[PDB]
Amino acid sequence: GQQIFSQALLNANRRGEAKTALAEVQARHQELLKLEKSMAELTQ
Amino acid sequence: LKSSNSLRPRSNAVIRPDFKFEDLGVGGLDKEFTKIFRRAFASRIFPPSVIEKLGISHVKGLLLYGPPGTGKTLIARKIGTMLNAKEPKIVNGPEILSKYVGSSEENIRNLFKDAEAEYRAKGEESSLHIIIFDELDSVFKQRGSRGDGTGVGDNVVNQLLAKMDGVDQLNNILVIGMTNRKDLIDSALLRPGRFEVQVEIHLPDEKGRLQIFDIQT
Amino acid sequence: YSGKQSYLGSIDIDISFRARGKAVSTVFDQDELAKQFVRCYESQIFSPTQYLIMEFQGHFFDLKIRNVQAIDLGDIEPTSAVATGIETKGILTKQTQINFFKGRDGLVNLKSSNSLRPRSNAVIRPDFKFEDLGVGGLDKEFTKIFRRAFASRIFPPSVIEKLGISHVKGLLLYGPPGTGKTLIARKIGTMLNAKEPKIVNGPEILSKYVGSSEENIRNLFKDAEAEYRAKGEESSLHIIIFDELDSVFKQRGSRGDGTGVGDNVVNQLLAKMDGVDQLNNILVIGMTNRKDLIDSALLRPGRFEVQVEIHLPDEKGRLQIFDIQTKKMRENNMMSDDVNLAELAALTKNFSGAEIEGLVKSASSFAINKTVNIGKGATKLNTKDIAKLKVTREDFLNALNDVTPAFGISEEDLKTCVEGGMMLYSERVNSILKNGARYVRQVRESDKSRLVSLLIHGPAGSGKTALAAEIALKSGFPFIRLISPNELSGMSESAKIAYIDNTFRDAYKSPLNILVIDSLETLVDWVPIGPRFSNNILQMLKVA
Amino acid sequence: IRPDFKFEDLGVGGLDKEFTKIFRAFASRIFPPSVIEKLGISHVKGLLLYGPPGTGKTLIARKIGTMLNAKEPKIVNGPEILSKYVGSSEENIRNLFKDAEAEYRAKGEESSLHIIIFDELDSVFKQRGSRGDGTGVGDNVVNQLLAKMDGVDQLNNILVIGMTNRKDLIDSALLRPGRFEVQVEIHLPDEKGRLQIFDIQTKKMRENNMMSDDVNLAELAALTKNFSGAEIEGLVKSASSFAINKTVNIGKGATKLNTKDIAKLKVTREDFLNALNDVTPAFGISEEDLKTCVEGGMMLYSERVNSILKNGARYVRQVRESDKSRLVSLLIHGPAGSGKTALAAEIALKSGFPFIRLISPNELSGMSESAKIAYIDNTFRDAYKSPLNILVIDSLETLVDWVPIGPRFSNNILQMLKVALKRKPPQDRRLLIMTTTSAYSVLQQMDILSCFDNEIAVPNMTNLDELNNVMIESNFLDDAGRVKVINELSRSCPNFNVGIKKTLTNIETARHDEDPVNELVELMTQSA
Ligand SMILES: Nc1ncnc2c1ncn2[C@@H]1O[C@H](COP(=O)(O)OP(=O)(O)OP(=O)(O)O)[C@@H](O)[C@H]1O
Ligand SMILES: Nc1ncnc2c1ncn2[C@@H]1O[C@H](COP(=O)(O)OP(=O)(O)OP(=O)(O)O)[C@@H](O)[C@H]1O
Ligand SMILES: Nc1ncnc2c1ncn2[C@@H]1O[C@H](COP(=O)(O)OP(=O)(O)OP(=O)(O)O)[C@@H](O)[C@H]1O
Ligand SMILES: Nc1ncnc2c1ncn2[C@@H]1O[C@H](COP(=O)(O)OP(=O)(O)OP(=O)(O)O)[C@@H](O)[C@H]1O
Ligand SMILES: Nc1ncnc2c1ncn2[C@@H]1O[C@H](COP(=O)(O)OP(=O)(O)O)[C@@H](O)[C@H]1O
Repeated sequence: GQQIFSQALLNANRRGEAKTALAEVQARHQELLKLEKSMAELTQ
Repeated sequence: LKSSNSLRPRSNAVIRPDFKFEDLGVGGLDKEFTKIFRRAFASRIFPPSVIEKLGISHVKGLLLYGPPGTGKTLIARKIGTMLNAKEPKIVNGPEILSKYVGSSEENIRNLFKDAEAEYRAKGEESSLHIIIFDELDSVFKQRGSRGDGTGVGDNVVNQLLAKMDGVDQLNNILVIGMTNRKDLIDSALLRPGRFEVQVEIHLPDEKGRLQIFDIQT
Repeated sequence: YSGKQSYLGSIDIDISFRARGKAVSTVFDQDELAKQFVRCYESQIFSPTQYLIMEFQGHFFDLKIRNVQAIDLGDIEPTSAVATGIETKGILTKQTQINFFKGRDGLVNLKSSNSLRPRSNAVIRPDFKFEDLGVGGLDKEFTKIFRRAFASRIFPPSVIEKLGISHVKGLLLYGPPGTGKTLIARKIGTMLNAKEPKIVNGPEILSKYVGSSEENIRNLFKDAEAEYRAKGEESSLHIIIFDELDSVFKQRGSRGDGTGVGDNVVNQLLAKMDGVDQLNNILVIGMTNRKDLIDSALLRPGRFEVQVEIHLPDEKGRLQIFDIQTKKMRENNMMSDDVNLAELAALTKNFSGAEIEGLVKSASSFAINKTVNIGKGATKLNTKDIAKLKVTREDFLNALNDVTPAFGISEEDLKTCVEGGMMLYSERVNSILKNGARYVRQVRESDKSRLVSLLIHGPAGSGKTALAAEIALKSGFPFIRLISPNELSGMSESAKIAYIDNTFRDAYKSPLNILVIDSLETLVDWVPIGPRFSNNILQMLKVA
Repeated sequence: IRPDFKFEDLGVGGLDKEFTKIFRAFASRIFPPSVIEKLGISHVKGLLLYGPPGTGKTLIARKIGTMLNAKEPKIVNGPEILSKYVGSSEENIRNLFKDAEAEYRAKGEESSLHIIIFDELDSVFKQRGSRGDGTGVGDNVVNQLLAKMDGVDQLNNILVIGMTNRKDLIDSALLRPGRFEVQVEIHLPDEKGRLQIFDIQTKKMRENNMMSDDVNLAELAALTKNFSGAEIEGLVKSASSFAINKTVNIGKGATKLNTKDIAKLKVTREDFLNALNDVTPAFGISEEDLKTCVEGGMMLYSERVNSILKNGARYVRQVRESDKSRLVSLLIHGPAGSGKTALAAEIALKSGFPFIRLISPNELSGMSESAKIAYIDNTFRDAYKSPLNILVIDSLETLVDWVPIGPRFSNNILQMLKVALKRKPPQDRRLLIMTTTSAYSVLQQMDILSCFDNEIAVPNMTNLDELNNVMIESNFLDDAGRVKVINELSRSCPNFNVGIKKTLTNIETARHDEDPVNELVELMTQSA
């Protein structure tokens, strides 16, 4: 005669140590503006 | 369409006056039908002009109780599926409760938001919403009576109280409840504003029995 | 053009600074500015939104007259409404109450200097009446609530800072269902010229992940502290309402869940309401049906000081409620002239506040059904029918058969006790009835005789109980109740003790009360064979 | 510690002894270090402050940082230590000690003292010796503290202070030598401390001439027998709310400010009385009970009452004076309704001892047997603390449930009472116990009569003169009326025996109905 709940711990703390996903997310942005500038030059 | 100067009935009417009690197919029970259609649905046929000129909100609750095997589910279903409204969100009895610390209460909350959003968006022209609880008397018990070392018997009732009639109004929902025993339902749910019309459904009289035979064959 | 309103009474001016790189830190005196404004610019006509260049000690400004008051000579008080319309104009005088508020740029360090004037944003809106809230009855509780709570926020800051005091920051409303305790919170939220309330339904704070619940309960105060650190006192009031407090904040120490979540939220709220840091600009509303499960620490002063009880209304309140609810009908001429509200208020003895509206609904339903005749005789709708709709008294009388009280369930026994009728076959009955009425008079008029007991005895079958009910019913007291074996049947002994005890505790509310006990002998389990009988109940009655 | 300081200069009133005890914490660190190692004594590292809600602890914790030189104790509330991530909460605790640790390891013993304070400690440090088998974070956290707390590795410049409302919850594993050694209980203020709390709270009030000279603080302190400091500022602000609300008429009308009267705003004594009427302590004892028992009041209708009262005075003097009489018990018996409880209440109230209590069936109402046993024991236990104590027991027969059919009654309560009435209190306490009853013969017969030192009879009144006295006191009728009634009663029924309570009842009934003889005399005659 007993019941219990449970609480999760989210972990995935390798990502969580940083903001969350910055491996191919923030770097992609970094190099994608570079693509934009080079294409601007190519079209110019 | 548009409402002409002539006070003609609502464009997207709900009940459609080409309607008859012998279309349902429920024999016996006759006066109860009169009661329910008088009290609940009548307000929603007239032009909204006059009904707003009465400054009165529609009923937002229905309860059916009786002995086992009498026809309650039939009523619930038929009302469910011959009106001009969106598909009802059925829920079985102990279907809300969940494992994690806060998933049950969120499951209560999931039920209403679409009506809330539609009401916010447009207002009084929103199509009616229906949600029907089956077999109320499993979880919604008198608060603070059961020891409930598992503290769920309070919070579910608490949520439903807070959200059926809370600081924000909402007047486009109709909730229908079913049970065999009202004596254990909490008292705070049976006041006007929440489950106004309560109806007993009893064993049939003889003429009703004739009616039922006529229906079945 | 104006006719009479030819003067400028009180002028509120948003004083922007001209050039924002020049922003002068030296403190600006509203009195000097007002005197200069009058002296330089006298007997001029000004209208709202007229902009002006003010060179005061070389420090230019862009005055905008945000608002103007137009008054006629001979008005002792400025009862004329401050008009924002450009049409209203006046002639400036040496008596003009010149109020400066900071410009749109907010750059000007204006002072109140003995300016016994309403606050910059006095929340409670200086002209305001209880009659506009729309709540019938409870004409005393508002006095308490506003006096204790909001009386201190309006009064000019210097003198309160002298009074060296901190505003209250808590308010609790508790009572039985349907008494109207949600309406107050809502209209207080909506009518007070503050920030929007941050509604939270009762157990909204619990969350799956560990440490997210407490986060949620300390995510509510962020803007208040944010404003307080910046603007200090002149922050506008923030209000957050907890709906139905009693779900989560139980007395810490029980075994509620088996996880230990309730204790944490309790801890967080406790630490934050008073805490180490000072907020002094926040207000919280509580609501509940039980006051006894809230953890004790919450109720200490400094957190949830004022507690207010909401109880059922008396007859005057009932009349007020019928007035409010049936307000629009009357002015829209949708109601027959035959109904008089007084008799309605008389009939509904134990109706709560929340039942009257249902009565209105049912009466309307009868009237409207009379037209449509749902089912068989359909399609009779037409302009003529709907063009003369009026509710009738008999509709209300019919409606009384659908709605039923919830607290007035025991007097029904009393009226049915005399279904056998009453007959005056003997003189004796009249004497007895008169004597009972005499005693009723004595208790009603007296002040020091606060308790009287009677006993009625005689042969079995002599018709005793009916006479007792007949005495009781004619009294007209607010509170009547009956205890009889029929109620206690089937219970367990302890339950009997608890029920009787609760009934006596529930008889100490109203000023005047009448209580009837039927057949003590059967209540105490008398059988002569032993004899045997249950002693504890006997004791309970004797002591009580 | 700053030299620019003395203990007077801060607002904490009443708690002076506790200040001395806690200071007596910092004494070890006043001297140069060299002494202490030569004296072979370690410093205390853990502190606990605790008391009932609303005693002032948070004010001490906030304000102490001023006295305690260097820079600042760090502050944290319990439930912010826990965290979302695995191992983040574990980290968080063991991040705080870093600064002090670093400085210490570098500088040796020159280290400036570091203080850290956990407000609301009980949030997370429940017994690690517990179960429920959720995620075990609630254990790991406390482990961490203990590791950094016990095996400090010579970190000897840290003082942890724990603030709580409820001591018992906390792990027994924190309450041992070397870790939270001293536990200081802060309890409700005395009357002097109550005065100082008024002093500090009404300081600013008093300087700038906002308070009427009519007010005299001492009597206010005298009245407010049962209040927390929190309650006291609550009362102050209630009073001010009254005082302010006379100019601004809230609700009715608009905001009507008499700008002149604003300068003349002044609180007054009656405001304070209303403010008292509003607030109510959870202190709870509410011994005003005594006065409601004697609400009918005493009129001294005869000499017998006077003699009895003098005897009571003799006994209270006796117990107060002698040291060998540490326990005295008395019985008061007489006919029913003669009026006995009131007389005991009179003696008790006149006594003026520090501690008084009454036991009546009324509070005992509604419990089960075992609960009654517990209650009785608890109240006795409580009574044993103060040096001088008065305790009254009311209507023993009702307490013991005597009904004559069986006769049925509960033996266990009787045994409890019999045993307790003979027990001398602990050393250097004295006690005076006063029991009343109305059915002496039963008391004889079950044979507990040997436990009472002396007995007092209280016969009811019988002579018409005394009736004249009480009725002149009640102002029933005019003088000729009060004479004629007694003259008529002299011959109507000279032999006379009623009591007192019934006389008052008849007087009121006749006053309402028909104050001529024809009712009042009739009712006495039927009763008599
Ligand atoms: N009044 C009725 N008219 C026609 N059919 C009926 C009526 N009452 C019951 N029935 C028949 O009985 C069947 C079962 O009825 P139903 O499921 O409503 O029972 P119930 O009252 O919900 O029972 P329970 O309390 O056990 O859940 C229906 O499929 C229907 O055909
Ligand atoms: N005294 C009253 N004055 C005005 N309207 C009232 C009054 N009493 C009831 N009403 C009307 O009926 C409603 C009464 O219930 P309300 O919505 O206030 O919830 P409540 O009584 O606080 O409910 P609960 O405590 O059961 O949650 C009001 O919102 C209002 O519409
Ligand atoms: N003049 C009357 N006085 C009393 N009762 C009357 C009179 N005329 C008719 N009656 C009916 O007779 C009934 C007699 O039953 P009632 O319970 O009053 O009697 P009772 O002697 O107290 O009952 P019981 O035998 O159960 O102890 C009354 O309830 C009432 O309905
Ligand atoms: N001089 C007096 N002596 C006694 N009682 C007095 C006197 N003056 C007034 N009274 C009132 O007479 C009443 C007698 O006391 P009380 O009512 O407690 O009676 P009691 O005999 O102790 O009670 P009980 O009959 O229930 O055992 C009280 O109301 C008391 O205030
Ligand atoms: N001299 C004093 N003695 C006791 N309390 C005081 C004194 N001065 C102020 N107070 C009030 O005591 C309260 C302390 O509350 P506290 O006991 O810390 O709450 P909790 O027990 O919940 O932590 C504050 O509201 C404070 O204003």
